[PDB]
Amino acid sequence: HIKKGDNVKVIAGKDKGKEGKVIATLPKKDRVVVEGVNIMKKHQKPTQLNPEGGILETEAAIHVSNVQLLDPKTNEPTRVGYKFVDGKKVRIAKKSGEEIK
RNA sequence: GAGCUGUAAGUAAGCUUUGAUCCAGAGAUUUCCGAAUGGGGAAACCCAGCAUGAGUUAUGUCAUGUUAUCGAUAUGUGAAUACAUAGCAUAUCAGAAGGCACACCCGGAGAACUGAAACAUCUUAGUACCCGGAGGAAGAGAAAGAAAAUUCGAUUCCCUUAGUAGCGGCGAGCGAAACGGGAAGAGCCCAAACCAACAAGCUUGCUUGUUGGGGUUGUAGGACACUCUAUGAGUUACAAAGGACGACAUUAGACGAAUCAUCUGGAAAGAUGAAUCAAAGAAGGUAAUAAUCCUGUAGUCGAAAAUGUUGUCUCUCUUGAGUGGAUCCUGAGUACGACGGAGCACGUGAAAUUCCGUCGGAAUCUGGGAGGACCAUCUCCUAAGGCUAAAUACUCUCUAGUGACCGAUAGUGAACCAGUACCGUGAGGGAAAGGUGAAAAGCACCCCGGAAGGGGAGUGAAAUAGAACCUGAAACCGUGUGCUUACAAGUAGUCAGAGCCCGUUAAUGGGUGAUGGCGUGCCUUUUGUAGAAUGAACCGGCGAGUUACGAUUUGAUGCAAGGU
RNA sequence: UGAGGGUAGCGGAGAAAUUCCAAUCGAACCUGGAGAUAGCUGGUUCUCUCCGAAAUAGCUUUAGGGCUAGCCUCAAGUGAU
RNA sequence: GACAAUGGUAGGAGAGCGUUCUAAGGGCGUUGAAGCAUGAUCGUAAGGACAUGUGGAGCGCUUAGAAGUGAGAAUGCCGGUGUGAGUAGCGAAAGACGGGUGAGAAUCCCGUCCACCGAUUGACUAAGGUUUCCAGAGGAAGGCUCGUCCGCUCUGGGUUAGUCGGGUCCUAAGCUGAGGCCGACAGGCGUAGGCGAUGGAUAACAGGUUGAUAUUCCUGUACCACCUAUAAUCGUAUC
RNA sequence: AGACUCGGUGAAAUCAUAGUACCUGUGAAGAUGCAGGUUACCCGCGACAGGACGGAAAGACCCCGUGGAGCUUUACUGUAG
Ligand SMILES: [Mg+2]
Ligand SMILES: [Mg+2]
Repeated sequence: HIKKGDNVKVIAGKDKGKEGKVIATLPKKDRVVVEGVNIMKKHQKPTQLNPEGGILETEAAIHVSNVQLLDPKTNEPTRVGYKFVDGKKVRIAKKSGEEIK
């Protein structure tokens, strides 16, 4: 449904109305990671070798039914359908009709 | 069709768009113990034999291969005893054993307390235990039958007959069947009389010994006597047993319609507004309550393959009736009777029909049996050989799905890695356990401390949710404060009431109590309890007239000489 | 007195006491029939309104139990008995 | 609106509140439900609301249905907490001091003096237990107090055989048993052969060493079984 | 040696709520709790044993149950041999 490399649009969250890209999708818990969306402030272990007494800020994963794949030819995040006469499913946006990648 | 390396968190070193992980079918590997099977044993271990093979100049040491016991086909081979037979030595042999679903079924054996208000015949009960046999079901089965009509035409299971006929220290209690309505519904193979061969008789025998042909019943049917047909008919679930070609079902899987913006919020699925799809408003999750966000549902769609169910195509195999009447056949230590027991609903009773142990013991179609002792005529039926599907009883399991069923003392003993800690020499007994948050963002850094544990700062909607982690009751232990008590005899309350400190759901209010009157706790069992008669330390959970099939009366309601 | 063994519950063993057989023996322990049976004891949970008894007779393998009669209760019927 | 009735145990009759669940109609809820806590309120009784606090997502009302439908007692059953009470105990028995160690010492380690067993409270091996043994770090629990200590927790280590005790050797009591003999089934007995040491047979002794092993490891000298080369060889020798 | 004051750890049987006096009476006939009187300021610690019908074991004796069991005989009915 949603994979890494394509834009999204958060529809339901504290950081809604924000585009971005997918970083890494947890497939079992159905959670995706988008940059700049639901960022943390981790109290890191400053006895680690890397830093000197600080607070990390890495993005936190959101569930896959909070992003929605967009093709703004009519300024709209759409849903996905599947067409194939080529031996492999080419992904189709049903609300506009164009072939996306 | 892009992330994966079981719990997996944590790092390490990697693999994958030349399709990895993950899912389904089919083949490969499957150490040692176990029926244990080369011998031994205190299971999971110890000792060997004969063949081929490595190794060493050679023994020691290793790998593969086999070798249990009965049975029954075989080949030998001397039997005590000449012939020859029980013994013995070998080749083979998907032959056998044990495990179970503690369920259902059929046989062998087979109790007790209990009910009878004691108890022995009897009932509990042919039940519980135990032992043997199997099956996907098993058992019964093709009338020596029911029955009294101008009879119908195997068995099995449900409804009714009926708690009626009966049996019963005639006590307690046990308790049918046929008729009638149904679920299901097919019937067939031998033995004998006999004809033909081959090993023993001139033998007298087609009969005996073997093997093929014949032949199956009561309206009496077959040997034998005669003609008139000889290709259509098949089953391998009964009746004899050996293959292909694609239809459909199962174990992976794919597609699958339609919502946008504001208010409160940490977050929209919510209320207020406009839109839409609907053979799809079942259900679950997503930062709260979603027909339209996700996984899906109604509907279509899909098999390289391995089983499974059937259609028709082979292919195997097969004679079908009638009339006659002379002769032969139609299951023998069988049927049945006396003595002793069992079982039929029926307890030796006048006791039929059915099987067991012991002795007696038949008739042969003008025969033999039954119709509840028995006998006589009318009536149905053919005993002493065997094999048979379905309707029926179950559930350790696999897949979809339901519930006026439970919600952590509940429902399984068990939601936690349960028949596990732990108790017992042994068989055997057997509990305790669940919840951070939407997301680990699980408390960086300073400070008292040896550390625990704290208090700030920080993440978070809230840590007064910090792994003693949701809400947090009472008992019981504390710290604070308004009234009060050190001359009094108290089931601790009640009614009358000064003085003091307060100010509610606003009504002739609340807390405290100097002094006066009355007043011997609560249940349970008793003629009668303050009782020195019984029970409870306290607080919290759990903890007892229920359901079924009948009976009778009452209330309702529908019809009413008819109801159902 | 050590070590390895044998006898088992209708039964073993007993220089004999009803003695011992896994801290129990006038007949062991464990699961099953079994939720055995009990005329005998304890227990039996919400509230108000109306009426309100008996502890006697007869028979009992009966005497602290039972059945009918007596006394209470609710509804129908005769209707001053 | 008159006149009437109304103590009550066994027991008969009537009328109601409440709890979980389902069906139908209507409704509140993150501008905060259930649950819990405080209150001076309402009804003839069981019982009903409402007002602030804590709580964080589901719950009541009207009519009818169906019950695992109501707890003060059963020497009731599981869980919690008290009174007895800071009471009875602390499990035979000789300790005293100087030094270190430590946040902390009558208790731990080292030293001197003192006492106790000495046919044993000493030294080796069977039975049984199964890591306890040993060095380095620990102080929450266990130890009848304390603890720096440990038979308790974490990490890393420890058991060497031709000759000792067993097996490749033998048989007692007993056990099992090819054929066989008996028995409703299960199964009981038993001949040849097997199994079975607490017994018979059976070739190695001193000294050294580790933080933990020693007839096992290595120092010096041995011995029994087997195999291969071998020479003096004896020959129907011999097995 | 235990007890007794101090330092360390720290149980148990028992228990309806307790601010828990005596005398002669009454009473289920033996009263801390009732009636009438008399003494009695509030709270501890060491002792003793008259009472709380003191604590522990649903009397252990004796009647009762148409309860159970073991043994016994010329009780009844059976059975191994
Ligand atoms: Mg049977
Ligand atoms: Mg008293």
